[PDB]
Amino acid sequence: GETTDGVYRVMTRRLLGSTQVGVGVMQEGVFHTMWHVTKGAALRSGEGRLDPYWGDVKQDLVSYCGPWKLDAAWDGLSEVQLLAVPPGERAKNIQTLPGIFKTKDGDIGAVALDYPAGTSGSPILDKCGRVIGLYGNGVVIKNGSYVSAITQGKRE
Amino acid sequence: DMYIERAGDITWEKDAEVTGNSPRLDVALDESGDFSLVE
Ligand SMILES: Cc1cnccc1NC(=O)c1cc(C2CC2)n(C)c1C
Repeated sequence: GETTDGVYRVMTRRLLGSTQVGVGVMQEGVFHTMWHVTKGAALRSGEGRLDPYWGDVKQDLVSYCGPWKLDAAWDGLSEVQLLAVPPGERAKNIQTLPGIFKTKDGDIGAVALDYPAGTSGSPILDKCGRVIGLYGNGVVIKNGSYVSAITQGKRE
Repeated sequence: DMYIERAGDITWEKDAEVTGNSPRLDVALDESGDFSLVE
């Protein structure tokens, strides 16, 4: 299978035509996505098989072929880019200043950009192109719009 | 049965479309990993 670092679409044929269910990041031979995209299922990369390695429904994260590799953090100050990979449409960088999810367990970056649910797992980047977390788990607001956490895993 | 396709390099691109606001929201995270607005 293709193991080149970068961003990938996650597709299924179990529905009408070929449907994009989400997005992920290949880094150091590990594929990183959100749990709600795959539900922990194995993946194909050509004729190669990717098996889940680590997963947590509460973090809504999952890794294939090895442990979670991405440990960059939003600095709490600078603008970021959502590298959106919408269904049918080319990768596009969107630059934004994240808001803040306030929780009992601490504050998290949040990005307020509308994209379809099939965009879930697209990476959020810092100015050095490091992945500071993934887009696709968040909350619906008074407007009707969506606000995603900047979801980041832990590296060991 | 799910498969992946490459869609680009992961790169900061100078002069990308700048958009979106920066809202400060009170939220709760449940055991199913679903966020909700606390009010
Ligand atoms: C399906 C699911 C299950 N569990 C947790 C979160 C989700 N995510 C969504 O429900 C979702 C994600 C987006 C876009 C930002 C990507 N939109 C608009 C929606 C409604």
